[PDB]
Formats: sequence, C-alpha cells, structure tokens
Amino acid sequence: EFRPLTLPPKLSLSDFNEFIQDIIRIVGSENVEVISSKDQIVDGSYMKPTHTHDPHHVMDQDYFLASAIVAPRNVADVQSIVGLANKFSFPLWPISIGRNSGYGGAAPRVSGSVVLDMGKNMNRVLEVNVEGAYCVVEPGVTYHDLHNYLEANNLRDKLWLDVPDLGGGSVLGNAVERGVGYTPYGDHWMMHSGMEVVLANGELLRTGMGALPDPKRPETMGLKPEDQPWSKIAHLFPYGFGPYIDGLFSQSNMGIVTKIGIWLMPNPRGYQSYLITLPKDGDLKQAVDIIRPLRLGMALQNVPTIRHILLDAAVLGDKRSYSSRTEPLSDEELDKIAKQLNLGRWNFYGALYGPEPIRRVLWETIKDAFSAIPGVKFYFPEDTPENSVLRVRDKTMQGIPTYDELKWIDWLPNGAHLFFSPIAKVSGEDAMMQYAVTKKRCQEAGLDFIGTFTVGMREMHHIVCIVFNKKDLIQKRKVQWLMRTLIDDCAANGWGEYRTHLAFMDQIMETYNWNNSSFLRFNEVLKNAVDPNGIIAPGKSGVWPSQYSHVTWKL
Amino acid sequence: EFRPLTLPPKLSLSDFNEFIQDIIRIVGSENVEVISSKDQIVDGSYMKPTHTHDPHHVMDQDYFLASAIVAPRNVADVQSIVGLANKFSFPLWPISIGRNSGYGGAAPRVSGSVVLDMGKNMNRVLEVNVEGAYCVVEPGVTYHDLHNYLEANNLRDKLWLDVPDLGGGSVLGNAVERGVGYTPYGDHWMMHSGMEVVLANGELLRTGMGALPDPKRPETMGLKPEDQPWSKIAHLFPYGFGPYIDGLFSQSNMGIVTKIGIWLMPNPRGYQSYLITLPKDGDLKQAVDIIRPLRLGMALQNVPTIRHILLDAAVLGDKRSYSSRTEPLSDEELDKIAKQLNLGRWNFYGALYGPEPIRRVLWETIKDAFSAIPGVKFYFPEDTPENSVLRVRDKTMQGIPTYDELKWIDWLPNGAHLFFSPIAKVSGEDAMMQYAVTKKRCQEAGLDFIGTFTVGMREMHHIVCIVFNKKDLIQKRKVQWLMRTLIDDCAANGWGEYRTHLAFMDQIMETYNWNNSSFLRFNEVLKNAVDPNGIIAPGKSGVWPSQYSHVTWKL
Amino acid sequence: EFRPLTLPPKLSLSDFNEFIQDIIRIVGSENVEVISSKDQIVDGSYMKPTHTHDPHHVMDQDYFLASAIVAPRNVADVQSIVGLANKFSFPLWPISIGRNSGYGGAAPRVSGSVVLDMGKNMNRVLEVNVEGAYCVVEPGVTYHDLHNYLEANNLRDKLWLDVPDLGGGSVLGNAVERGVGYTPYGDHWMMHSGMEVVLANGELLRTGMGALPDPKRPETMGLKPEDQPWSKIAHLFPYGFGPYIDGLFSQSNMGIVTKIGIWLMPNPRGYQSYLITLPKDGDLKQAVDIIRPLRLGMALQNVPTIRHILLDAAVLGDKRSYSSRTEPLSDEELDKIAKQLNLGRWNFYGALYGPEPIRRVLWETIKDAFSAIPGVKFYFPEDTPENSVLRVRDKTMQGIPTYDELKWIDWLPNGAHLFFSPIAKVSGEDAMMQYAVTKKRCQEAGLDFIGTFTVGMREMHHIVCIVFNKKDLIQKRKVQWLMRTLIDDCAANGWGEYRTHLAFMDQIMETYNWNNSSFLRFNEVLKNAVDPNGIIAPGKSGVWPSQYSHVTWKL
Ligand SMILES: *Cc1cc2c(cc1C)nc1c(=O)[nH]c(=O)nc-1n2C[C@H](O)[C@H](O)[C@H](O)COP(=O)(O)OP(=O)(O)OC[C@H]1O[C@@H](n2cnc3c(N)ncnc32)[C@H](O)[C@@H]1O
Ligand SMILES: *Cc1cc2c(cc1C)nc1c(=O)[nH]c(=O)nc-1n2C[C@H](O)[C@H](O)[C@H](O)COP(=O)(O)OP(=O)(O)OC[C@H]1O[C@@H](n2cnc3c(N)ncnc32)[C@H](O)[C@@H]1O
Ligand SMILES: *Cc1cc2c(cc1C)nc1c(=O)[nH]c(=O)nc-1n2C[C@H](O)[C@H](O)[C@H](O)COP(=O)(O)OP(=O)(O)OC[C@H]1O[C@@H](n2cnc3c(N)ncnc32)[C@H](O)[C@@H]1O
Ligand SMILES: CCCCCCCc1ccc(O)cc1
Ligand SMILES: CCCCCCCc1ccc(O)cc1
Ligand SMILES: [Cl-]
Ligand SMILES: [Cl-]
Ligand SMILES: [Cl-]
Repeated sequence: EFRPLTLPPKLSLSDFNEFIQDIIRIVGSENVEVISSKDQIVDGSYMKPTHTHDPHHVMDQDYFLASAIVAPRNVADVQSIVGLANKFSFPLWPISIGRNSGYGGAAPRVSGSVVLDMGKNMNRVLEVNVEGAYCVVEPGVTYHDLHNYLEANNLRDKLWLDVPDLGGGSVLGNAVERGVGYTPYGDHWMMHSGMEVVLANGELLRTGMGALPDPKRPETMGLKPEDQPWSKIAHLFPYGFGPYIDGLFSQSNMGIVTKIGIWLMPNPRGYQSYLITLPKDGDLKQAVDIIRPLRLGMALQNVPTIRHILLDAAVLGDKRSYSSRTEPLSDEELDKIAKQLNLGRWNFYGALYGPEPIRRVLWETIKDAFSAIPGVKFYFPEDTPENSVLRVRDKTMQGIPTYDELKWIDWLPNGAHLFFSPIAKVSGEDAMMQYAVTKKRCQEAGLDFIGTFTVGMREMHHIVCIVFNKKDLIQKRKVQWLMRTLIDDCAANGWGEYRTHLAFMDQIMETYNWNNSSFLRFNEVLKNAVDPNGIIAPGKSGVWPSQYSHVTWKL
Repeated sequence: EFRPLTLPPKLSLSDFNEFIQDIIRIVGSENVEVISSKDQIVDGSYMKPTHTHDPHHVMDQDYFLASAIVAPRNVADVQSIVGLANKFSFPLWPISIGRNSGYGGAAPRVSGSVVLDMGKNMNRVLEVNVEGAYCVVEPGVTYHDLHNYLEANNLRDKLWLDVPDLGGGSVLGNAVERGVGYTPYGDHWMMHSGMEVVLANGELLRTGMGALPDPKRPETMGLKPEDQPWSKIAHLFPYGFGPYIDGLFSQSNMGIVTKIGIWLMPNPRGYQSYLITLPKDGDLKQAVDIIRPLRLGMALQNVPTIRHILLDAAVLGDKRSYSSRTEPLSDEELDKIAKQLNLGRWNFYGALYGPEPIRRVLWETIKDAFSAIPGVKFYFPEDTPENSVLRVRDKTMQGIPTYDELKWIDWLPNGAHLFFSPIAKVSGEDAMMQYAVTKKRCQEAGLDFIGTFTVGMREMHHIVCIVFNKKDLIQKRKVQWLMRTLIDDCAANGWGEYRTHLAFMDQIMETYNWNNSSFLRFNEVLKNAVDPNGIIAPGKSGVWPSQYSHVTWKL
Repeated sequence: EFRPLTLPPKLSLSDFNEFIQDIIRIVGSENVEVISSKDQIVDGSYMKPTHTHDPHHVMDQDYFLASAIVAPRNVADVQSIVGLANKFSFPLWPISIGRNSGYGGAAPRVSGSVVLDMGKNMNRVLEVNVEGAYCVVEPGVTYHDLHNYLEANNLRDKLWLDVPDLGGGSVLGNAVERGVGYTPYGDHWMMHSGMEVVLANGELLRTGMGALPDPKRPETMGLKPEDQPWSKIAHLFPYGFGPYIDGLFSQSNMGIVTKIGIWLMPNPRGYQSYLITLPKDGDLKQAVDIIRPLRLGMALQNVPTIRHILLDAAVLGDKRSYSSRTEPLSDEELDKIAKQLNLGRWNFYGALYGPEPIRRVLWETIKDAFSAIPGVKFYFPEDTPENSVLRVRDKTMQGIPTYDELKWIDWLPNGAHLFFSPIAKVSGEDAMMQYAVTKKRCQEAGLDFIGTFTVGMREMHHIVCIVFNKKDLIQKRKVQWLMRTLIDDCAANGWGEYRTHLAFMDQIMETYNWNNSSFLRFNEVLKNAVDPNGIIAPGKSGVWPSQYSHVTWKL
C-alpha cells in the first residue's frame, strides 16, 4: 500500500513503503492492511472488533491509530517482521484479540505503528491434558473457543475453564494483562506455566521448565523450534531454575508472546451460585468486614464480587428506561429501583464448589455470617426472575462464557466504557472511603457512579465503570478530567491502579514514584538492554525506549 | 518542486527534492514555494515584502537567497519541519515578517536555506488583558494589526501600543531583535514576559513563569501543548525561578519563537508632543549634555530623539528637489534648507505624558533647561505646517503607526537603506566625536551624512542611515567599504553596534573579542550543545555551528 | 588539614587531602579552613555569619555543611581552584557574603563541598561614576560598605543606593539572586550592566558591552585580563550584540561571578516617606485594587509594601511581650495590638520622590485614592512615635541601610527565619485568596501568620515569614511540613515562588514542569555542556549535573 493516514515518528513515506512492501511479500497481501482513509476508521462492535484504533475513545477518535495491520501466518513471520522492524526502527504493537476495550482496544500508544494481529492466524488450541489439568494456547484462542473445544471433545465434564465476564477475550491476552476471572482459578496470571516469546532480536525463548528440552525421538526430528514439543514438566511447574523471568512479560514491552500454558480446574463435583442482597448503601462497610475473614479462612472459594445496584440494572436496562432525568440519580431513586428489581443497594454474588457436605457446611457459615446485617436476604438462582443477573453469573462462576454483560455499556446513548481500577484493602473502612471519593468526583462530572468490587484474598480490585456517550465532546473532556482527578486523589490516599487505558499509562506510572521513580528507571534499563531500537510497543505501561524523548512522548 | 536556483552546502538535488517533497505533503503546496528562476528574485516594496532575499542588497542581489519558502500552518508543522531538517541537515532561517530591511530583509545568511515564514499562518492576537496591561502574540501580528485590534475592540482608550517608526514590522520579530520604540515603553525587549519556542530537537518550551502550568480544569482537557493556556502569572513576571534563559533567545539561533508576552502602557491621561530646534551644527554637544540629567532625572519620559536636518528633509523631499548637485551637500547648503524648512541643523523631538500639572511642570524644566542654547525655538505640533515631521511623530510618540517615514528612503533614485548603528554615551563630547568620525567617512564615500540619536537612559543608539542607489555597482562597493571602515574606526574608539545586516555580522562579532573571543567561544558551545546539526539559522550574529568551517563561512 | 567531618560524594580522604594540600599552597593557610569537629558548627549572628552551614536550619543542623572553606585572594586563584576542582571532581559552592539566611545561609546543597568565600579578599569598590550614574563591585562589598564609600567620598549628595532591608548583604550576591529593594531602583537584577565571571573551565568572560575591549593605551599594557579596564559603554548598556547571556548567570550554577556593574539613582531632589493604615483585615482586597492602577500609572514611584500587623509588631516586640499564649493569636488579639500600636490590621508604607510640585500632586492622588477605604489614616514619619517602623523605612526608602529589622526574627525564642515566597497578581481577589491559603496552613502548624507584599509593576512578591524556634525538633518538622504543603497548594492555584531555601529547590523546580519538565531538561543540557564535571554548585535551583543521580540527589 501507498500512504497511511499518519506515520511513525521520524520516518519517510518512502521508507514506510519499502517496509510495507517487504511485509506484503512475506505474509502476502491478504495479511497486510494499510490505513489510507477515514472510511477505514470504523468503531466496530464487541462481536467484530476494530483493529485500527480505540473504539471507546475518550480522546479524539483518530488520536491513537495504526499505519497498517499485519497478521503473521506463524512464528517464523513474526521473527521476520521483527527483523524488518529493526532495519527501519518501525514500531510494533502486538495484540491477540483486540478485545481490550475500556483500556484502549487495539490502538497503539504511539500512532502510525504497525499493529501485529497475532490472533488471526495463530488461532490454535495446541493441547489439552487431563492428567496435568492444563492446556496450551496461541494468541488466537478466545474463551468461547476453548470452551467449545472442551465441549466438542466431551472434556467439559473433566475440566472447567475460568472466565472473565464477556467471553470474547483472548485467553492469553487477558492473562499477560493479569486480568481477573470468577472461579477459584480467577487469578489468570497466577495460573499460567511455561511461555514462549519472540525477543526484540527475533530469537525464540521458552521459559520456566519450557527451557528444559524434550528429548529427541525419531518422530520429532527436523522440527523447527517453534513447532518442537515442550518437555513433560514445562506446564506443570512454573519456576524452572535460576531467575524467574515470566513477570517481565506481563503488562510490558519486553517481548511478543506466542503460546502459553494455562491451568484448568478439575470439575469440582458440586456447584451452586448464590446471592445476598445488602439493603442499605452503608452496609458496604460491614459487608466487607464480614468477608475479610471468610476469604482468608477459605469459606468463600472463588472470586466473589460486590455489585453496585446500577450495574445490575444497567444490564437490565437503559438509564432512559428508568428516568427522563439527565443527571446522576439520587439516593432516593436508587433505593426505588432496587425495590423494583428485588436487589439491595449492594449485591454480593459468589459461589460454592464441592460435594454437598462441604457445600452445606460452608453455606451455613456464610449465611450465618452475613445475618448480622439487618435486612439481608439470600437468593439461589432458581429463586429469581428468568432475566436476573444472578442467572447469568451462575454460568460465569462455572466457566460458561456469555455476553449478556455488554448490555450495561448501553446505559447512556452511545455507549463507551472506561475503567478506573484502584486496589483496595479487604476493609469496610478503606472500601468505604474509596467509594466515597470515587463517587463525589463522578457526581462532579455529572456521571452516575457504577462499579463492582472483585474480592481477592488480601485485596479487592475496585472497578469503576465510566460509561459515557462517545459523541458528546464535552462529556469526554469531563471524563478525561474525571480520570485524571481520581488518579491523583487515590494516589494521595495510598491507592494504586492495576491497569489502565493508553491515555493514562504515563500518569499512572508516575504514581509509582517511590525513591525518585526508581522503579521506572530500573525498567527502562531493562527495556533498552533488551530492545536497543525500541521496536516493541514503546510507551506500554509508560516504559519508553531511549529514542522517544520523554518530553515529546509523555502525556 | 524540482530545482532551486542555489542550494544548501553539502546537499544533493536528489535530497532537496525528497526533503521538499515531504514538506509539501505536510503544509500542502499552497504553503511551500521553490525558487527556480530569476523572475522570482523580485525586490518588493515595504508594503509587500519579498521573502526570497535582501531588498536593500549592498551585495549582489542574488547573493543571499532561499532554496525555498515554507509557511508552517501552526506549531505542530514547525516541530515537524524541524525534524525533517535534522534528517537532511538542511538549514532553516525563521522570520515572522520579512520587514527587517536595512538589516538584510528576509534573506538568510547561508544561501539555499529554507525560509520559514512564521508569519503567514500564525497571525493571531492571542490575548489582550486590561488588568495585566499586556497582550500575547504570534509571529504574524504587525504593529498596525495590534493597533487595529485594540481599536476594533474599543480598547485603545485603555491601553496604548509602543511603536518603532514604520508600523509594518512584526511585534515579536522586532522584540527578539531588541528594536527601539518611541513611548516610555520604547525598549521592546525589556517589555516582554513569557515566551514559547521550538528547540532544535523540536521540543516545546515555555519560559519564565511560562513554565508553571495552568491547573487543569475540565474545559482545558486534551489540548495539545501549543494550544494550552498560560498560568496567571506568566505574563506578569519575567523571571520565573532558576536561570533566566530568555536572553538566549534574542538576536540568536538558539531556537524558533512561537508566541510572546508583551506589555502595554495604560493610557497616561495626558499628552503633548513638542519640538526644539537647535540652530547650529555644534549645538549637538551642549544639547546632549543638557539632556543627560533630564533623562536620568525622569524629566524626559519617553525615548526622545535628536534628528539630523537631512533626515527631516528627506521625508519632506528628494535630494533632487533641493540641489542638482551630485555630491554631499555643504554646511552652507545645509544651513539653507533648515531656513527653508524652519528646522534647526539638529532637531529634538520628544514628549510629555501625564495629567496637566505634571506636564506643565516638566515642560517648564525642559524649556528652561534647553534655553541656555542660544537661538533655540520651541514648537508644538499645532505651531507647524501640516506636513511637518512633528505632526507625524506626534502619532508615533503615542503608539499610532504610520508609514510617512519611508519617504526618506527616497533621497537618492533607487532607494535602499543600510543602517550603521554604534552605541554612544549620553555625552556631548562622545556624541560629537562619533558624529565627526561617521561624517568624514561618509564624505569619503561621496554620500550625504544622515542619522538620528535615540536616547536611552544611560546611552544613545546613533543610527547612521546609509541611503544609496541600489543599482550603481560602484556606489555599492563604496558603501561596503564605508561600512567596513566605520566598524573598525568606532571599534578603535570604544564604540560597539547593537545590530547589523547579514554582510557584517561576522565582522561585528569580531569586535567583541575581549580575552581572545571568549564571548563567541562560549556561545558556540551553547550553540552546538543545543543544535548538534546546526539546523537553525547558522551564521546569525556570527555564531557558526561546528559543521560550517569558519574559513569557508566567515566574511 | 586532615579529616573533614563529612565529604563530597565519591571521594577518598586520601584525595581530599591532596586536593586541600594544594589549595593551601596556593591561597596559603590563612585562607583555607577545614571542618574537623562539632565545635566548628557554630550558628553565628547576622553580624558575623557562619560560613559552614545553615544558621536557620529547618533541617538537621549538620545536614548541609562544608568539607572546608577557601577564600581566593583574587581572580587568578579562583581560576586555579577551579582547575584543581576539575582534577578531583570536587564540588564548589561559591558565595560572596554568606548572608542569604532564610534561604539556607552559606550552606551548600551537596555536603562536603568546598565553599568559596568570594567575599573575604575580593572586597573592593572598583568604581563609582557620576556621569554614568553607576559603580562597579566585587563580591566583597556589602550595602553598608558602598553607602560608606559614597559618604566618605561625599558622593551621597550625587547618587543614592537602593537597598533591601538588612543592609549587610552582598550587593552582587543579592543581585544575581534577583533580590528586591525599596527605591525606584528596587529591581536589583534589572539594574545591572556588564558582568565578569569564571567558567567551569576557568576561562574569563566579560558580558554585554563588557566584551568590547577598551583600546590599548601605554598605561594599560601588560595588565592581566582580570585587572584590565572595561570599555566606556560596558556599564551603560546591557545588551551588547548577539545573544544576551546574563540571565544564565542569575540563580544558577553556570559560573562564578567576579565583578558586576550596577546602576545608581541620581539624587531625586525631593523625598517624603508616608504611611497609610488600613483598619480591617479584609481591607487588603480593596487596597490592592486601588493600588493596581496607581502602580501602572506611575503614581506610586518606588517598590511600596503592604505590611501585616504582626510584622511591624515583631520589630516592636517579642510574642511574649504581648501574650503568654503559646498558639496563634486570634483576630481579636490582632485587632487589639494594632490599637495599642496605632497601626492598621494592614499597613501600606511607600514614598514620593521629586521636586515639591510633583510630590504634592502625587500625594493628592494617592491620598484621594486610598480614601474610599473607610477609616484609612495617613501618617508622615514625623507624625509618629520615635521607634515606629515608619521612622525606619524612611531611611530604607532612601538608600540608608539599617538592621533594626532583624528584631522581628525575635518573635519566638530561638529565632530562625524561613521565607515562603509565591508571586501574586496585583489584584484584591488573587491577593486575598493567597493570603487565606497561606494563613490556614500556618494555623494548622501552630504558627502565627506573618508577611509583607512587595509591589512590583504587574505583580507582587508575597513574602511569608516563617519564624520558628530553631531548637524544637517537632516545630521544625511541622515547618517542613508547612513549606511542603504550601508549595503544592499555591502550585495547584497558579502560584509560583521566585526563590527558596536549599531544602526545597528540588520541589520548587518540579512545579515548573509544563510540557514534561521541558524547562529543567533544557537547563541541564546547558549545564552539562558548560561544566562537564559538575564542579560548580550542583543542585542549585534543582539543576543537577549528569554525575549526580536524580534518585540519590533529589529531595
Ligand atoms: C467492556 C468490558 C470489558 C471487560 C469486562 C466487562 C466489560 C463489559 N470484564 C472483564 C473482566 O471481567 N476481566 C478482564 O480482565 N477484563 C474485562 N474487560 C476488559 C477486556 O474486555 C478484557 O480484559 C479482555 O480480555 C481484553 O482484551 P483481549 O483479551 O482480547 O486482549 P488484547 O485485545 O489482545 O490486548 C492485550 C494487550 O496485552 C498486550 N498483548 C496482547 N497480546 C500480546 C502478545 N501476543 N504479546 C505481547 N503483548 C501482548 C498488548 O499490549 C495489548 O494491549
Ligand atoms: C527602512 C526602515 C527600517 C526601520 C526603521 C525605519 C525605516 C525607514 N525604523 C525602525 C525603528 O524605529 N526601530 C526598529 O527596531 N527598526 C526599524 N527599522 C528596521 C525594521 O524595519 C524593523 O526593525 C522591523 O521591525 C524589522 O522587521 P520585522 O519586525 O518584520 O522582523 P523580521 O523580518 O521577522 O526579521 C526578524 C529577524 O529576527 C529573527 N526572527 C524573527 N522571527 C523569529 C522567530 N519566530 N524565531 C526566531 N528568530 C526569529 C530572524 O533572525 C530575523 O532575521
Ligand atoms: C533575615 C532577613 C533576610 C532578608 C530580609 C530581611 C530579613 C530579616 N530582607 C531581604 C530583602 O528585603 N531583600 C532580599 O533580597 N533579601 C532579604 N533577605 C534575605 C537575605 O538576607 C538577602 O537576600 C541577602 O542579600 C542574601 O545574602 P547575600 O547577599 O550575602 O548572598 P550570599 O550569602 O553571597 O548568597 C548568594 C547566593 O547566590 C549565589 N552566589 C553568590 N555569590 C556568587 C558568585 N560570586 N558567583 C556565583 N554565584 C554566587 C550562591 O548560590 C549563593 O547561594
Ligand atoms: C462484577 C461483574 C464484572 C463485570 C465487568 C468487570 C469489568 C472489569 C473487569 C476486570 C477489569 O480488570 C476491569 C474491568
Ligand atoms: C528618528 C526617527 C527614526 C526613523 C528611522 C529609525 C531607523 C532605525 C531605527 C532603529 C534601528 O535599530 C535602526 C534604525
Ligand atoms: Cl471481558
Ligand atoms: Cl520599522
Ligand atoms: Cl537583607
């Protein structure tokens, strides 16, 4: 192709063309795709995501967007594309799914970068092992896919998949990002073992036990490395020997991941989702406290989550379908809708897994425990309307993917998500302060507060869901203002964020400045040591290669 | 475009083309302009200046001239043009107006440079603030423009503009040059506060308080830096904190200026221009002495100026309209014309600003003071013919722009100005010696001496106006000879020059050689430290980047 | 000497000794002085300042302190000391007086640095010129000194000195710092012309017209450069030709200054100080507004200043002599003391200079103007008690040095000053907000608010005077907390600070971060370009040489 709408910094159109020309020769035209005009800038749908830019853009739509897209056919092309990238110093921005909405979608930090669609061609479920209770996968496999493969293979009775909400995401893409899931295997990054990745220099590298080579049998001779089998222990024990490098690969530009080992929970032989509606707003506090011990003590098995009232309603309906009002709904109105929906001003969904005797016993403790809360009310999925959010999470908390959840994106007219996600202690006091701070700022911006706590063992990921209409330019600015403000406030009160969208990786990395940004400095050292040319995703997580001046690039 | 008439040193036509090609893609054809042929080399008019070379060329017309011209649309293009310039090592030569005639006009020091017309597109009066009594401006705003904007806005009653003579110049272009003006705010460079400029590396930089960022309001979110607002104090206090760098930006190649804060005098509530004709030639001496104390003591408010007789006549008429003679007019003839015109052999114009009581009082002191001079005669504008130079300066000394002054350029046939401008003490003895030295050399060259002293607090800028016919090649050589000689003589008697034309920046910088050119050496260090590639205006003020050999370049 | 109490980073005692040994050989033992023990750490008196560390230490007393001190005998030694410093990479920290208390005194940013006492030996008033109305000076001359020299020479009738409060400071030390003064020549940095300084490489450099060499007469032959005379125009016109570098020398580590030209106001031939007491606290607001126009309009000639009630009382007496109370005095109590002292809750001191007719006229306007304020009352110095602060400023506003002002340092027991100094618009609204913010934080810290506005043309330097007892460790921490907090708040509201103490140069430079700290980055580039080894005052104004890691050094 000829002329991209925008281009990588410090590069001639004459260069873009030779570069793209060569890629087309490698992956063939079917694979490459240049961004020549506005008609190409379409904001897709979750079902068919756009790989050119951010769908949920708080910023200008055409702000972050690719010079082109390229789907490598397999590892070898990746290695090759990598080498050309080095010759031209062209920036790459890898992605498996493009599903990362509310975090910038497929858009690259630095505009005019070539986006690698790792997913298109490397789509394969490489293995599923019952005894090891794990499977291996390429960037292409979405959760639904895996679920089907288990089901096609009748393996679903043998092993369950853990899943985030919307089931479309890339299993590994979500895992390198350290995304949350609902079953006991909810910590995605925790559950991996052995990875494979292309270095900036294009050299291959397996990790952990991935490194101990499978002995040579006559059948495996001649295989290219990428195609060679892993050793028996690779997917069973993560540590290997010597330094444990895997972390360098999460939320960072250190390299491109090509495959990855992920554990799978053996069917527990028991299950029952449940719900507990908390009547009042302030009940959030005692609730969290009651939970703290139940979590550490293992009463609560999976990653339970406290959901705000609006979140369950948003799934049930549009803001319009409840109030003609154009501003944040009052506490009164909030009390009203819960009455209409049979939910609490806060609602704790979670689950029990195991044989009946364990289940019965835990159920008791849990019910007995939450009773101290005046007005609590316990429902089972059966005990509820056939549309209820509980009837949906019941599948989620058992590895069944769904998409009923996107409906909440629809609260306003032109739906667009944007997640603020600070971390918070498993304390009623801390969780109450955080909620109040996030709420007031939301009110200041004219938006309805909406969110859900996801309970980890010693912490909770507070997920503020900023929905906003993607066409009001003013609203967007307010939103930007909103995010920027919240970040600073939570910072000023000990709260961090575990992930964010492109427009704020820079700001967020600065909050991590203990001892003079020592953490960021150590990274860049690693960064430059590993990728001299800054070819791979510069700016991801705020890490910049020496080539990009922090003055011109930061933001 | 294809082939420039001349080109930058060390560069292939193949390179010029790729470079220009890319610029055309950025600013679009309307903006770029290549110098392909002689028909392009037109010497304009003050009213419509030529951006390709020196209009008043003492040197060969086609000596200093551009390879092309380019008008950036806004800051972003400047940053971009800058980056390409670095890739090719192509020299830039920025300009806002092109109005700098008598100092080489729009012509670049090194030929084949691309000239940046900063003025065309960045034409905006960014702000006018009554309480701060200042305004902000882009390179595009000429004095007339500002005056109109104040007038359109009815603000003229609230704040007055200070102005040099011909009102066409760029307000900032004149200010970075440290040009003189007539009201109390006559020191242009003195009156600025906060600037913005593009470094050779293309990074943006505000200065002084310009650096303290305006807090983030929801309305200002997302704005590109160049478009972001300045903090409240930026334009009110020049110093900021730490080193005061602004000076690196005056009369130098350190960077490109994009906007600048300039003060504005609040309407004084009183005004009356005046004149005092000195009868004899030698009266210059006592006059200067009488003034010295009146300046320090604040009797004389604005920048008054002693004008030679010929200067006022030149405005009134052509040398032809007074004498068929082809050589410098005799003292006798000079005495004659003043009699015809009612002026002295020297004439002191100046002004009073304030309420009547202050005005009356100062007027007394001033009149009483100048009386010691036998034959002095005091006129008010009213007291004079309706063409008188005084009726003109009356507007000048009150911020009203005009253009009546160019008429003096017309003394000879093909008018061309060339300013010699040494500095001189506020002393009758020193001012008399300087005048005599400049005069004799003028006579040696066959030219009529013409000039005006502009009185600063502790010094006077002696401005010799070399008019000469731009077509006599011989006259030109004499002129060159004239300048070269004067520079050395005044040097040999402690006199410096505050500014000059391209053909003598080198010579002039050498006069500043105390301690082995230590001053020049310190600059080049800064120069190279800041612009490794010497992309920005090399040779301006004699400062050369390490790339240009002093042997090949000096002159 | 043998072993310093502390030492420069990255240096062996073996090296310190060879280094010091050599210096002793150059300047001779009388000149050098090593800091071996605690008995050396004495906190002096303003009258006899300590050159080893900070007298007013908010931080630990022995925190910032020298490895030794050295008084160069003259320029040549400076050049020499400089060269050795480069051989060892030993850090220097120059000072003329050591008088900079409330800004860290003589203490260096980086501990174990050698402190250059520029003042001891280079003590000379090099020149006083009546016609040019300026004089020249070495680091050694304090204001009192100059005043005496004018007086000894009977020149006091011919020219007045401008002066800050306490008359002990170095005339140039205060000027490079850009300190404030009271007469019309109150802007110290503004009033200079021509400087001389030693580069990090030890090469000499005159600036401005300083560069144009004085022609060679037989009498001046053979003179070393440092001893050579300046050209006639050097001290009369600051700009010179080409870049105006002087600013690189204010508040920065770019070089050591050895001499400097300073203007002197010709005796005005008229004078009368005055006072106007504002009754209420809130009257600050209308007062500022009434002043704004009087400043721009030139009604108010010199730098007038609005003084808080406590400030005038502190000079009159100890907090003890007014209230046994141990906490901030109430608005009621404040109203009381003013009644006792005959002052307003705010008090505007200022002056008139000129012949009677101008004086009378201005006086009218000023009185008439301030009348709108209910209860205002106008006193002349005569009209007041023989101890009144007005009887003191009357000398200050006429160039007479004094020291009556230190008495205010005595409000608490162990007096120690610490200045917070944000800049503020000449607006009642802006000045009121700033005052309120600074006050509340002061109350939070248990300290009495105390301060004075110093009125510039378009701005006011708000000077918060933090007095605190130098022995309460707790109070100190509160103070540190106080400063840190105020800086951030004023930042968050557009307010900057024009100067500060060592412990906060780093924080203050960070407020200046527009566009990603672009301003700081440009400086360090200049810094390293000019002093490769970071030998000169690293850390001054937060500028660090490449050798000092920002992680280890910042603070
Ligand atoms: C709209 C929404 C989003 C959402 C959610 C609910 C709704 C209504 N619930 C989520 C949940 O419960 N848990 C969770 O982790 N995320 C949830 N989201 C957000 C989002 O939909 C998911 O996180 C989703 O998994 C993200 O998209 P996907 O998984 O497809 O990831 P991607 O588009 O490929 O982006 C991945 C990023 O990581 C880096 N990356 C990706 N692949 C590679 C490879 N091969 N090598 C190196 N780096 C890689 C990139 O930096 C990319 O930005
Ligand atoms: C013919 C004449 C000229 C004249 C005058 C009277 C007559 C009859 N009276 C003047 C006066 O009273 N005071 C004065 O300062 N100049 C007077 N002149 C000379 C001239 O007309 C004016 O000085 C005029 O202001 C100069 O032209 P202009 O103001 O348009 O400046 P320019 O053409 O842009 O050239 C500016 C130079 O400075 C540098 N420059 C300019 N812009 C930038 C930016 N943005 N960034 C960096 N550097 C910049 C260039 O080096 C350029 O050469
Ligand atoms: C306690 C106090 C202080 C004070 C004041 C009232 C009171 C009660 N009133 C002041 C005023 O009205 N205006 C003002 O500017 N300052 C006032 N102060 C503070 C202080 O007393 C004065 O500012 C005083 O002038 C500062 O001390 P001094 O003038 O002696 O300066 P120094 O001790 O030499 O420190 C100078 C700093 O600048 C750099 N420096 C100094 N000399 C050089 C040389 N030769 N070369 C390079 N840099 C130099 C150093 O960085 C040093 O820190
Ligand atoms: C409580 C049900 C969850 C639905 C939406 C979860 C949104 C979400 C999940 C994980 C993230 O890292 C960021 C955001
Ligand atoms: C006395 C009236 C002035 C008209 C012409 C002034 C010419 C001039 C002004 C400023 C310069 O820096 C150089 C030249
Ligand atoms: Cl998802
Ligand atoms: Cl002009
Ligand atoms: Cl002082």
